[PDB]
Amino acid sequence: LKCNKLVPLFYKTCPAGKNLCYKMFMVSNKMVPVKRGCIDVCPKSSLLVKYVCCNTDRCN
Repeated sequence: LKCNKLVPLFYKTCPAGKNLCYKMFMVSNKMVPVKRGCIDVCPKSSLLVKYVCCNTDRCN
């Protein structure tokens, strides 16, 4: 929740019922979380972008 919305503003609070702290889980070049941050689109898997949601404020 208090969480990296983008990156270099690292960890602070998120509005309302925007629940888990998301991130664009690219595996390929290195594990490169692209965009991190609160929003709500969380689960599924594409391919270049699964997402690793996390409810404990720190995985980001």
